[PDB]
Amino acid sequence: VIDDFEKLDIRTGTIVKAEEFPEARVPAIKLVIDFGTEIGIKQSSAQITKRYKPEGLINKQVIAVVNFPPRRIAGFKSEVLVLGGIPGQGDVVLLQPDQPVPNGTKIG
Amino acid sequence: MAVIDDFEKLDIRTGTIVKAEEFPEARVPAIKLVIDFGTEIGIKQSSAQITKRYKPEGLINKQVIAVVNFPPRRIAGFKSEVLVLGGIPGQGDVVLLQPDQPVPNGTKIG
Repeated sequence: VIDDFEKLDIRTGTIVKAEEFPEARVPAIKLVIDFGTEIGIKQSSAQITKRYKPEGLINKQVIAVVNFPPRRIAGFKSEVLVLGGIPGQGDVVLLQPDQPVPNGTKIG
Repeated sequence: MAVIDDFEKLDIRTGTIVKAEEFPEARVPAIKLVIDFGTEIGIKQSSAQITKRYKPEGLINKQVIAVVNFPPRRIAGFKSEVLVLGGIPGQGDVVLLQPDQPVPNGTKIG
């Protein structure tokens, strides 16, 4: 199962913009995330409306799989899969590092 | 695509550190962890290379994130049954992942 894990590119990023996605059928927040200079500035549509509001996400470090294939949600290109614990259906508790790390830090 | 299927093979969960001990005997210094992953998975052991930033007394009751279906690895006489995840910002350095809010032990990551 090591090689399954090593194929993934799991990285830290900081949210720099967040917006409710009212055009979407399933409630979501559009995220712009700084993954540092090399991975770059990336987008994500995240179903995190239960616990979070846009203003409270700005400047938050998050953990994402950055080598997933992208997917367009009602016009919006979602490039990165932001990870969370799922305590219940439609519930997400975002993962974070327990203290600040540089954007684009590799998870292992 | 293959990357999706590889991720879907992983069983990533939250658990609480209930025991912690310094592990200087390991090839790279480590801390031995005993983690409660809830009723189904139960109690699991892990060795983590986290001596730079953490001390055992400060790890007790901490929620961590681990791949629980990682096969066991054996380090200096000690059976590490799960892979505890952290950011690796530098040589020898680890920053532990955590949920940003408390969740039940065994909560699945996705």
